[PDB]
Amino acid sequence: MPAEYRYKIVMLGDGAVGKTAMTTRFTQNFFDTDYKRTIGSDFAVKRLQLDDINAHVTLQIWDLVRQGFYRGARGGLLLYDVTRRRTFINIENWKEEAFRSLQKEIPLVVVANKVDLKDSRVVATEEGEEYAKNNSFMYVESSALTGENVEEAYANLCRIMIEESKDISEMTST
Amino acid sequence: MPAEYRYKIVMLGDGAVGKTAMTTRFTQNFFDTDFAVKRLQLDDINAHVTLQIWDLAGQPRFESVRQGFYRGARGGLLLYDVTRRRTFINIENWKEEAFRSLQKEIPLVVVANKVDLKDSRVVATEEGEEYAKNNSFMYVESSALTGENVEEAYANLCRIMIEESKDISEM
Ligand SMILES: Nc1nc2c(ncn2[C@@H]2O[C@H](COP(=O)(O)OP(=O)(O)O)[C@@H](O)[C@H]2O)c(=O)[nH]1
Ligand SMILES: Nc1nc2c(ncn2[C@@H]2O[C@H](COP(=O)(O)OP(=O)(O)O)[C@@H](O)[C@H]2O)c(=O)[nH]1
Ligand SMILES: [Mg+2]
Ligand SMILES: [Mg+2]
Repeated sequence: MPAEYRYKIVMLGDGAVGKTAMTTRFTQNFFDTDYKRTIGSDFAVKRLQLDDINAHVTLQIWDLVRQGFYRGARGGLLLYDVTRRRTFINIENWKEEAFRSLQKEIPLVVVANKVDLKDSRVVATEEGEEYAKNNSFMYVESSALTGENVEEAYANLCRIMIEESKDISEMTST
Repeated sequence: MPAEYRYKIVMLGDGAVGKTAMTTRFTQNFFDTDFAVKRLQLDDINAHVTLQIWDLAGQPRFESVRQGFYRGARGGLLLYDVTRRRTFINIENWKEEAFRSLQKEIPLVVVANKVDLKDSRVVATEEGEEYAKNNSFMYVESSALTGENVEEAYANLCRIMIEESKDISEM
């Protein structure tokens, strides 16, 4: 039987960067320009199997008060829109907000979203890689529209959170 | 006021992976087959750093909690020898000894050392990248012998520790 893990994660980033679209792509495996997100739902749920380690993860994916939004989160995706430089500048403010609300660091994966929009891209790959490296975060280029690397971003975060759970088990078992 | 930081870091990994050689290349700019202090500047952010670089003498066995060695550490380099698979298998055990001893996670940079030994290499780049990614660690391929990426490994660790210091100040 697989090992079982459960985590709440948060989607972070400025408005219109694709937080809802990425969550819909991951949980419902489609994209719709006219998707209507409803106010009557704090989070989506995904159950994910990781073959490499025979582990099953149940995720609650929260997407925008602030205190309740962050409370209990064990990880997050930190998104920007590669076509809008202001959304990239603001990822640091989102990281700081999350860490201040939780009073601890949690793992974040930096997600450069909308990479399918090649002709209007303004934030270069190397800029995002550098920001992530400076914070020891992983970096993923994604498109909710095409699906490119969307599952990969969430799976990467899941593996990090599992390794942290294991670390904590060892610390409590000395 | 100009930003000054001081960190204790640990060099981790099995015997003969190159912990001393990497530190000697970094602090003294040489390699010879026969704690340490470093001052460095991260000029991109105009940050001055003082490092105290600790490493274990000999080849000690793993301990549930290792007294003294880890106390006060804020980061480390986790080294293996790309020509010896056992040293790669053991990096997880060193990571856990540090975390058990500190009762917290600290940032580690995974360092695949001795990459100059191309014909004898047995641990592939992708294997190290995967291990690092699973823990949200950065990954560097280095050689104390040539000097390749030695400065970069320590500099990246310093920047991570600085960002964590700033996180703590914000929190
Ligand atoms: N081309 C493209 N459009 C996207 C992508 N992700 C989101 N969008 C569009 O960008 C707009 C904002 O997305 P939304 O999910 O509402 O962003 P949120 O405000 O961060 O939740 C919508 O028109 C989406 O259809 C993407 O990867 N590629
Ligand atoms: N070819 C090569 N040899 C190395 C390198 N780093 C260390 N060595 C050699 O490997 C042996 C062990 O290195 P040492 O610094 O004593 O490892 P430690 O036990 O981890 O401190 C010594 O003979 C070093 O000269 C490297 O990058 N390339
Ligand atoms: Mg939305
Ligand atoms: Mg030594």
